Amino acid sequence: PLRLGGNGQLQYWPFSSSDLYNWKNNNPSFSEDPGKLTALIESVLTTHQPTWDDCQQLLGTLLTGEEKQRVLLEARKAVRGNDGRPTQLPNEVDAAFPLERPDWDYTTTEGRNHLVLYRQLLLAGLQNAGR
Amino acid sequence: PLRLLQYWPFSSSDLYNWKNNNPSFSEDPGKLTALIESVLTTHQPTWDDCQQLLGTLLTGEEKQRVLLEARKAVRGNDGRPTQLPNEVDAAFPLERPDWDYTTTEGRNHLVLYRQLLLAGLQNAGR
Amino acid sequence: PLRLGGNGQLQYWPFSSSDLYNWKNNNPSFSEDPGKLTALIESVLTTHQPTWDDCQQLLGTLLTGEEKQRVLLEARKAVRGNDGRPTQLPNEVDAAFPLERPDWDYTTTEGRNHLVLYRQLLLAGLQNAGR
Amino acid sequence: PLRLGGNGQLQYWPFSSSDLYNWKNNNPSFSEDPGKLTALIESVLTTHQPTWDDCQQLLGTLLTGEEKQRVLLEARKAVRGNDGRPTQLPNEVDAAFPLERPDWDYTTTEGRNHLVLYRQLLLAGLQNAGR
Amino acid sequence: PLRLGGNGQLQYWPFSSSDLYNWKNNNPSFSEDPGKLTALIESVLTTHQPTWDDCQQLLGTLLTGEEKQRVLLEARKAVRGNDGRPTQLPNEVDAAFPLERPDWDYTTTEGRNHLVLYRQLLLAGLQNAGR
Amino acid sequence: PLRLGGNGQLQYWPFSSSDLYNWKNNNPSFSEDPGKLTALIESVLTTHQPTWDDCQQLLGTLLTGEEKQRVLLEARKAVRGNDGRPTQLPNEVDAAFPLERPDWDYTTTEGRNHLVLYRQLLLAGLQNAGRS
Repeated sequence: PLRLGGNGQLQYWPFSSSDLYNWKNNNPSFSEDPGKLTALIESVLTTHQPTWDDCQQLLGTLLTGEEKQRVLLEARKAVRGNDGRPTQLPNEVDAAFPLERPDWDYTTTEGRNHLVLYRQLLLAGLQNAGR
Repeated sequence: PLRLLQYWPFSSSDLYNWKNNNPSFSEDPGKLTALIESVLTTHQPTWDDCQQLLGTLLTGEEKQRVLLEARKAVRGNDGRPTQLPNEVDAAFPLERPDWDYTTTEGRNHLVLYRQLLLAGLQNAGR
Repeated sequence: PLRLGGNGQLQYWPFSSSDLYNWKNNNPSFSEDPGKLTALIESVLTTHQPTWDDCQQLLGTLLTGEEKQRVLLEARKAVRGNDGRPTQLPNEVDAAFPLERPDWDYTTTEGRNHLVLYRQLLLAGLQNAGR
Repeated sequence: PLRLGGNGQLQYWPFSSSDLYNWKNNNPSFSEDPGKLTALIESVLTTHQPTWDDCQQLLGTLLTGEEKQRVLLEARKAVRGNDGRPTQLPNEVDAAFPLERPDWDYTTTEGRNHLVLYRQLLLAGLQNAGR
Repeated sequence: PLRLGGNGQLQYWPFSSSDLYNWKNNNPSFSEDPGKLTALIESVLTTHQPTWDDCQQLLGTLLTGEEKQRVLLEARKAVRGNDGRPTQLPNEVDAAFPLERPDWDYTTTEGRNHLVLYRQLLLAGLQNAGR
Repeated sequence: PLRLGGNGQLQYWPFSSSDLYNWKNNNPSFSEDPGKLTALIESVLTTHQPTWDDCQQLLGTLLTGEEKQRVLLEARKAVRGNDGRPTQLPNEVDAAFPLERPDWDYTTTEGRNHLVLYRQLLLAGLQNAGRS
């Protein structure tokens, strides 16, 4: 998670495991009730302001391996180009929703915006994967 | 949660203890209502915090009623009731507002949001 | 709860839900044996230095609404006039022990003193409803 | 508890109920075997640097009322005067081991000395009541 | 664990035993499903930025003795020279993946770089011991 | 435990009982498998930078008094004098490995070094108590 510390600089702290496992146990799977976990992951995408890595923990914990692969397939299928329009160009798809840890520096506008896009794209991945 | 002015998300232990230690809102709306009401003051929740409070302690049916009721308690600046759609949406949005908790305008928007949500919890346990 | 920080300014933090239910689960109900939960609350009224709102949660969690109602009544019964006598003067009973949230400012002399009196009064109320 | 804050001033924070209840639940009762809770209390008295209130909380949670009174009586019996001898002068007994909340001030030397003394006596108390 | 502190220097805090035991209990062992613990350790290695000692705790808790020595062997079989190629030169292997506490200072490029490298080699180890 | 706060100076916080009871319940006793608990204690010794008191709590919680006795003798049995050699001169043994709470200020240099030393002897003690 990211938040402001008592100096107005963003500050990282990892998820506590308690929260992640609570979230798991107190909800049905993704397949039995996909909009339950989606509602939750979605709220958390804002409240906890998670990084790329934070998202991998969220996803890895709350989803089965192939629940997760669908989610990413779909997040990636939803990428848009500069032009506002869909793109499936491999390099733009990877730049918006990379599968391997990117180098987004969360203290710059570029990294923060990349993160904003990432979560939006993840969310759309969960929504599409569900329906 | 907010406190003096700093943000921190709810602990999930706290949201599930609250669920586990009370009955459903339908069995006993005055229970969860007194809890939420209090948490509205003590944890100074943001719109998203409110979403997790409601989403965790209410079934979808109940949340939707509560929300419907909060929205039909909305009032203009003269104190009189209103359902002009942009008046409602400004006071109790269903989608994420851009309220800034460091200012007057956002702080006020949040105090109003909590009041209405409570209005909505009261009127939906009847 | 209230306390001075790592650099000293009297600050606020909510009760942790764990503390409120641990207190509930390790003692008998108020009725069963009132001395336990009175002895407990007494302590917490000092170590945690609760706000008015903190006290509501405290009583809401540990007491049945019936019991709470008794206690609020006795806390009111115990309010004294400048003359040191019982006073049921409706406004007198409410300056000292408001049933509805007062805007006592904890960062100032009158608030902190209202707080003090509230807790004494509350403790008075707990014992009395035990007697 | 008390500890050395960043500003170099001692800083108060309440016990966590999970600490106290864990202490109770992982040890036999004082009457059933007094070394165990004595050794625990003795340690906690230094690591957590408890105020007078905190000790009330400790002793309250971990001992029955009738074990507490035995321990508090023994602690008083262990009071000593400026001449190194027992003293049962009540003003002397009550200055070293009060039964009613004192206003020792942990930010000052003499408050700090009183707290050191109180803690030593409380131990003496627990030790002799066990023997 | 380490993270960027309010002062702009890194800052250390040890693992909560809850995170480690929760990580143990909500997964298959390394042998049952080596890829599931690997994905977890890999993530934690980024999110928690563990020191050398941290990893010793991570590994000790999450793996048997057998599994740990296999991972430690492979981690050491993946060390590279200053030319980018494999090396079995003891001084180079030890320097990159020591079996005993180094003194890497994370307040310097030299120490941070050794932490990055050590983590990378540990991951390579898990992945290779796992296959 | 001791660590630097994000303000940057060496601050104290007590062990939480959860870690202590979790360390106890997820390992065997010292007598059944002294390696596991020694490995844990050794680790915690560096990660938690325990004060002298922290150590007593640590040892007391995880070891029987009998075990703790053994460990403390062996630790004392391993003190070294200022030349770098085994000393059993009682003033030197009590300076390095005090059986009674010593007057060590973790915000001072000599305080910190006394701890570093104390912890190393403590480990020698667990190890050596271990073997037997």
